[PDB]
Amino acid sequence: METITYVFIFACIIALFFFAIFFREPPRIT
Amino acid sequence: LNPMWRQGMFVLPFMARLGVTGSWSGWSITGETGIDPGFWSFEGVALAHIV
Amino acid sequence: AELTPEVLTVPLNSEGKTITLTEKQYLEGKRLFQYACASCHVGGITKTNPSLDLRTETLALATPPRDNIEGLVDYMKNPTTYDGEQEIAEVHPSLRSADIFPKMRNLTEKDLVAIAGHILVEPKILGDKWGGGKVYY
Amino acid sequence: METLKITVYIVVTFFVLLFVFGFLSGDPARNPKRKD
Amino acid sequence: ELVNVVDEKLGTAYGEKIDLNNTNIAAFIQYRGLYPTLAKLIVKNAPYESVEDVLNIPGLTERQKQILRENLEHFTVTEVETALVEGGDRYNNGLYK
Amino acid sequence: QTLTYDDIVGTGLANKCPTLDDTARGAYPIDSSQTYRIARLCLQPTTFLVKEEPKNKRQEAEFVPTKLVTRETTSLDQIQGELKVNSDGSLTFVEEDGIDFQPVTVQMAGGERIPLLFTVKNLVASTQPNVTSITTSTDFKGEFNVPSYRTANFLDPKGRGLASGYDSAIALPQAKEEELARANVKRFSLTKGQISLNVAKVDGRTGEIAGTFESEQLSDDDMGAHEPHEVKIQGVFYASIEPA
Amino acid sequence: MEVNQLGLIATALFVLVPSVFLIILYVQTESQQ
Amino acid sequence: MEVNQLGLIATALFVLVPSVFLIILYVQTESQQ
Amino acid sequence: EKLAFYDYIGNNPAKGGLFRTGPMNKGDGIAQAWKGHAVFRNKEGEELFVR
Amino acid sequence: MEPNPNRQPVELNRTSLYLGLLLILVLALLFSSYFFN
Amino acid sequence: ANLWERFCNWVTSTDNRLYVGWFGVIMIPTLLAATICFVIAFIAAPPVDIDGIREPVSGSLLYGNNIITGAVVPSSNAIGLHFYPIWEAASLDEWLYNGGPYQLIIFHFLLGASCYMGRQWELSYRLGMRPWICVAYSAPLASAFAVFLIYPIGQGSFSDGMPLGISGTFNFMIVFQAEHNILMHPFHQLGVAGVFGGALFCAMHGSLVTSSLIRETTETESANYGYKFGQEEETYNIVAAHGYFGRLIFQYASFNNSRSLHFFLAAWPVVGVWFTALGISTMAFNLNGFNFNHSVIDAKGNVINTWADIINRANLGMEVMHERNAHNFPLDLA
Ligand code: CLA
Ligand code: CLA
Ligand code: CLA
Ligand code: CLA
Ligand SMILES: C=Cc1c(C)c2cc3nc(c4c5[nH]c(cc6nc(cc1[nH]2)C(C)=C6CC)c(C)c5C(=O)[C@@H]4C(=O)OC)[C@@H](CCC(=O)OC/C=C(\C)CCC[C@H](C)CCC[C@H](C)CCCC(C)C)[C@@H]3C
Ligand SMILES: CC(C)=CCC/C(C)=C/CC/C(C)=C/CC/C(C)=C/CC/C(C)=C/CC/C(C)=C/CC/C(C)=C/CC/C(C)=C/CC/C(C)=C/CC1=CC(=O)C(C)=C(C)C1=O
Ligand SMILES: CCCCCCCCCCCCCCCC(=O)OC[C@H](CO[C@@H]1O[C@H](CS(=O)(=O)O)[C@@H](O)[C@H](O)[C@H]1O)OC(=O)CCCCCCCCCCCCCCC
Ligand SMILES: CCCCCCCCCCCCCCCC(=O)OC[C@H](COP(=O)(O)OC[C@@H](O)CO)OC(=O)CCCCCCCCCCCCCCC
Ligand code: HEC
Ligand SMILES: CC1=C(/C=C/C(C)=C/C=C/C(C)=C/C=C/C=C(C)/C=C/C=C(C)/C=C/C2=C(C)CCCC2(C)C)C(C)(C)CCC1
Ligand code: OEX
Ligand SMILES: [Cl-]
Ligand SMILES: [Cl-]
Ligand SMILES: [Fe+2]
Repeated sequence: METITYVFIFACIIALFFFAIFFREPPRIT
Repeated sequence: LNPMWRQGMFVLPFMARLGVTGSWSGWSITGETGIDPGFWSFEGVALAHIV
Repeated sequence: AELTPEVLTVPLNSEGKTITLTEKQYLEGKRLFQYACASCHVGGITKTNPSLDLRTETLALATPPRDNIEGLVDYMKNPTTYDGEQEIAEVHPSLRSADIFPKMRNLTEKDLVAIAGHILVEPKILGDKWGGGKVYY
Repeated sequence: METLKITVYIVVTFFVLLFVFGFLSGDPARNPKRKD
Repeated sequence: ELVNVVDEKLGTAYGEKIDLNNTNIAAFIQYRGLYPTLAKLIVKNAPYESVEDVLNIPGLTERQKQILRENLEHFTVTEVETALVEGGDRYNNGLYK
Repeated sequence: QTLTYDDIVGTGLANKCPTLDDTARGAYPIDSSQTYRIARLCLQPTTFLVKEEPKNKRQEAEFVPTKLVTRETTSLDQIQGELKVNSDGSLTFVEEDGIDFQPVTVQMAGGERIPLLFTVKNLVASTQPNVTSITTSTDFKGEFNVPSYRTANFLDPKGRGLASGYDSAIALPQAKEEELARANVKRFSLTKGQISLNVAKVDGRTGEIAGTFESEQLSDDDMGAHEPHEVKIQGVFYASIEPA
Repeated sequence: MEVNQLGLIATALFVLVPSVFLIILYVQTESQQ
Repeated sequence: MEVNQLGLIATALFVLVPSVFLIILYVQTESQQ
Repeated sequence: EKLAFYDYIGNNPAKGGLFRTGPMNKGDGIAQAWKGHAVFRNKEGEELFVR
Repeated sequence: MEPNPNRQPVELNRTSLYLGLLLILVLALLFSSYFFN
Repeated sequence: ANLWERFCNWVTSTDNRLYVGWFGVIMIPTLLAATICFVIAFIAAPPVDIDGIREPVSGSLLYGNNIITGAVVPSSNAIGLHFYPIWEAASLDEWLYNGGPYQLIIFHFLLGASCYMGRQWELSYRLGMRPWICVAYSAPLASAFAVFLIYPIGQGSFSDGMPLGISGTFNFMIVFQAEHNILMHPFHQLGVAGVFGGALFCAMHGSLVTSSLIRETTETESANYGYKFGQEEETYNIVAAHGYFGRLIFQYASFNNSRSLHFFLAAWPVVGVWFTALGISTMAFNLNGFNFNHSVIDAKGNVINTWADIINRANLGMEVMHERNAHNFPLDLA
């Protein structure tokens, strides 16, 4: 149960990277 | 006396039904050691579904 | 504590004669020990053979005895094994081998007894640190 | 193992040639600026 | 019933004197005239039935026969222990300073 | 003329025993009145077969092939010994010195790694009675000692050892010590093994022989921590005998 | 390994509880104007 | 009693997962208009 | 032993429970060996069969 | 990028919240005994 | 035009979400190879004999580790500095037993990490920027070069490099202290002043700017909404911050110039970490820290211990215990 718990958290942090980059809030100028 | 259906294996028999029987670790579900299943082993088809 | 003449007094040879050292001979006998011996005999041990030391008790039961001046001077002229059966001047620094150990061409008679004095006075100071090794550092 | 060795030697050679001929393809002229 | 064989041997004469059948060669340094010449012969001709059997080693000079005779009081023999003679441990048991 | 050290470094031939031509099928005269020795004895293992092992007590189980992970470090070489002529014409080889041991770790199906000490220490091997010459039908059958895979100064991950280290599980100070007795008290093993040396190629001119061998022995028991595995080693050998 | 039995539910709730707190606040912000 | 070891986390997630699904929908609804 | 392992009710797929989770080995245990075929006799010496 | 013509907001009023929480809770109160077993 | 010209325009395109570039042609495959192998090794790699004494060390999660203790174990001491790719082992099982994956990871990593530094110059050149951001990144990069290659080179084996794990790094720091006394070496001391002052100057500059924001929001909303992306105005009063910090110390101990200030913030930690990288790279060739053991001695000859002699005691404890079976001789010279 431990090994599944560590890799599951690791996978969420990697999935969090994909959204924080390609689905960020666009910075716009004015 | 301890086959796959005594251990609650669900997808393992479906892989064995269509010809995937060996593992990269060197064992076979028939009991034969010294085999070389190539890439299409249990670990290979699992990685193939992950990739 | 001071560097007293009592501490600087060591046996001369086997009959029980004593010779007292000045502070001059102890320091240069310590400098000349670092010069020609400390690479193998730092702290009183032997790097190339830890089975032997330079503690006085060890030098006492050597054959011939070396817990005195004249014995140590003889060992630096013609070294022997721990029992005296072999002569190891071909693998140990000495004046008989000053051709193959160039650091022994400097030392004369006065220098060799100064080193011998330091080997006998220092264990009366550090105690077990002399010839003890890393356990007593 | 020898088959794998040849593949890596080809893959590595392919990417290092893209690197050398990439900079040689007029790199200093690729700037938002004066182009010469 | 699992006993440490080295600890058990310490409760014998091995833990009191120089055991001619097990003790490392670096123990003949304690007394005068045993190291290195005679020490090499004692380990080479081991094991011995009794301590006096060390006096019949081939080629002993008339007098190294005698330095022995002055050091029998520090000699003993026990049963040869395997974990103590294997690996050449009687010549280098991993203990330096 | 052949090779130097710079011609073999890194090639792997340093791990291989010498060989003889297929045309070396002669016979070595053995004089019953002379002394003889084995100047060099070399054994190169080519196959490692390990036991298998539990569970159902059905049949006498069979050696499965295993797979080496310690690379080219498994061969024995430069072993010398005295070759006797016994009163019944047979010849006994008595081992004396040489590189007669190599720690070997093989892996089998499932991932389990089997450490072992492939050795021929204190080997005595005799032939059949009345050997008037070393022919291509001669064969030696011997017996050797297998000391523990690790000596007495070795320590486990938690510091416990035989001639040194702790004598308890210090990490669990107030735990029960009885179930931990097997792992706390180290035990030095000493078993025996059997080997058959079958000569196949004989050069009665120079005194060199070659052939195959098959030995059986136990594996590492981890100083009494677990049951050892039976192993069967196969390979070829090379030996040069000499009048002393 | 003999690990703690409550460690699984300890990690699971340690992740879940503050996660949904931020998720609720975000979805209710984008639904505004 | 010797219960199932995962019955605790199975029950905890049986409640938590669909509860916060409905909480997320309600809070974002009240925040509209 | 493979044939005797089939003729035995613990492998019947109609002996489980809806909330009896896990493999079959969690139930009766991990099969080790066939103890043998039992033969029952009374005092007269005739063979009896268990229902 | 042009917005998508096919999206509509989602609602959940307070009554459906109480109904949903109720159903979820007693469903858990009923099955918890069988999960523990 | 031709396809090669069109390809060169795409590699150097400033409109990509993630810039590729000619350094990126090498960086992407080398990094992707290193992480994919690292993730798989950290989870399911079998034990590794690092010290070459047939004593494997478990390092993966499936073999009884957690995130704190798990590690990718360095290659065997029997290999030393020898190149050990997959095709030099008779199989994968032999490759995993001798610490094969460790070499493949650190090699593909250091390669991609260096191209990452050049990639910083490349995009700076295409955007009209000054080029010296890569120079600041050279300090952490040279640090990775020291503990992964420069030190195994000077000692002669990759088994002595820093493991790829949390507890593995702790094992690298303790042994490095017992054999080199890194704490008494000035370069590590300069490295501590760089990281302590780096965090000090980070908290300071961050506080003083957040102490003098122009008031442009209410109390109900966040202060960050007083700044908008791309505005020409500076959202904090610089001379107001100079008037505060110049009175805490004295007027001339404060930076009135913004460019001189951010240079100091970049200079201090970079050259400081440069030294602690050079400290590891020099102690690799066994030029260790200051040795003051038994350096104070009384009028007779008794050793008057100092705090340095106590450090020598703790060092002796680590040295006599590390790699408890790898040594057969009284000196550990590598
Ligand atoms: C087709 C689906 C299917 C099937 C037949 C199996 C079959 C099996 N799996 Mg698998 N499994 C599946 C999908 C499936 N699996 C999926 C999708 C996952 C991912 C989570 C897993 C993960 C998994 C693990 C991790 C393990 C198994 C194991 C097992 C074995 C034991 C199963 C057991 O104890 O049942 C138990 C079944 C129940 C207790 C039934 C629960 C019924 C629910 C609670 C009803 C819900 C009612 C509903 C809420 C009411 C609605 C009300 C209305 C108003 C809406 C068996 C061989 C085990 C095994 O043998 O390992 C080798 C094991 O360790 N499975
Ligand atoms: C950017 C691409 C790239 C690069 C540079 C590397 C680099 C490397 N890999 Mg990797 N690899 C890659 C992609 C890459 N990899 C990919 C995509 C895969 C997946 C299939 C792999 C799979 C892989 C495996 C499985 C292994 C490696 C290994 C290696 C190492 C040995 C390579 C070798 O022998 O080539 C040598 C190169 C040559 C002989 C080229 C000579 C010919 C050219 C033209 C000369 C030009 C170069 C010259 C020296 C200098 C000019 C440079 C320029 C700046 C001027 C090396 C660190 C091995 C390893 O790490 O072992 C520890 C190993 O086992 N690779
Ligand atoms: C108060 C206590 C204290 C402090 C503050 C320090 C401070 C320091 N020590 Mg010291 N140390 C101490 C006590 C202390 N030490 C003690 C008591 C010991 C004895 C046990 C040591 C033994 C010791 C050793 C042996 C070493 C240090 C080193 C260091 C430095 C570590 C920082 C570094 O290398 O960054 C530099 C930055 C890096 C190394 C990171 C590089 C990052 C790369 C380029 C990219 C990685 C990206 C990643 C893989 C993936 C990105 C993720 C993303 C995609 C999300 C620093 C100067 C090390 C040093 O100076 O070497 C350089 C070193 O080797 N210390
Ligand atoms: C009690 C407070 C205290 C003080 C004053 C120091 C001071 C020092 N430590 Mg120490 N340290 C402390 C606690 C302290 N430490 C604690 C609690 C730990 C953990 C147990 C450490 C662990 C530690 C390590 C591991 C190391 C140091 C080192 C240092 C030196 C450099 C640190 C540095 O530049 O920081 C960064 C901060 C700044 C750059 C800001 C400026 C600070 C300076 C020193 C003030 C000088 C002002 C000056 C005297 C006034 C001039 C007036 C006039 C002339 C104009 C310095 C002598 C290093 C060392 O030994 O170097 C020789 C080193 O390697 N420290
Ligand atoms: C231990 C301390 C430490 C770490 C971990 C760290 C980490 C990082 N700093 C970066 C940058 C920087 N750091 C800088 C100054 C400093 N950095 C410092 C200290 C650190 N900096 C210090 C003290 C300074 C002051 C001098 C600068 C100036 C920069 C940058 O410009 C750069 C950046 O962009 O920051 C935002 C990033 C490099 C990105 C990269 O190479 O991607 C490439 C690698 C990728 C994408 C993945 C690699 C994954 C590899 C293959 C994993 C396997 C191999 C690993 C080495 C495994 C080891 C891990 C174990 C030890 C647990 C990264 C987030
Ligand atoms: C009981 C009795 C006798 C009572 C009498 C009491 C009494 C009042 C007596 C009067 C007599 C009296 C005054 C006696 C004096 C006694 C005395 C001198 C005591 C000694 C005390 C003492 C040792 C003090 C220590 C001195 C000290 C604090 C030194 C600091 C040194 C130091 C490194 C300073 C930092 C310098 C510096 C270059 C920092 C840069 C950091 C930096 C990048 C900050 C970022 C930053 C900077 C900016 O600049 C601005 C702008 C912004 C934006 C910004 O980000
Ligand atoms: C016996 C000894 C014999 C001599 C030996 C000499 C040895 C070498 C001496 C070194 C001299 C180098 C001078 C450098 C000047 C310079 O950099 O100017 C560049 C700028 C220009 O200043 C700005 O300059 C502007 C004017 S101008 O640019 O200079 O024209 C001005 O507008 C502004 O006020 C001003 O701030 O300087 C600064 O902004 C001030 C901060 C400089 C501090 C640098 C810190 C570097 C870290 C040190 C490493 C230790 C810490 C890390 C380890 C813990
Ligand atoms: C509401 C505050 C709660 C603070 C609690 C944190 C205590 C931490 C210890 C002290 C460090 C103090 C340094 C403060 C630094 C400081 O100066 O703060 C000041 C800041 C408020 O400052 P301003 O209002 O000026 O903020 C300006 C903002 O616009 C930020 O730019 O407070 C916060 O941001 C608090 C953030 C705490 C964030 C911590 C996250 C907590 C996560 C906990 C995870 C829980 C797991 C749950 C398990 C179920
Ligand atoms: C390098 C190795 C050296 C050097 C440079 C010196 N000595 Fe020593 N020493 C060395 C060995 C290997 C041995 C033992 C040899 C053996 O017993 O077979 C010794 C022994 C001594 C002894 C006798 C110790 C004893 O009997 O217990 C003495 C007194 C001695 N050495 C002194 C000495 C001096 C004065 C030296 C330089 C001035 C010197 N040695 C150099 C190894 C080495
Ligand atoms: C074309 C191109 C490109 C792209 C590229 C790419 C995308 C690449 C990728 C690549 C990749 C993606 C690679 C990868 C690699 C990987 C690897 C190299 C891996 C390995 C691994 C291993 C070896 C493992 C092993 C193991 C272990 C460790 C444990 C368990 C068992 C096993 C066996 C599994 C670019 C953009 C630049 C541009 C130019 C052109
Ligand atoms: O390997 Mn890792 O650590 Ca560098 O010293 Mn020598 O070798 Mn081992 O001991 Mn100390
Ligand atoms: Cl260690
Ligand atoms: Cl060694
Ligand atoms: Fe700033």
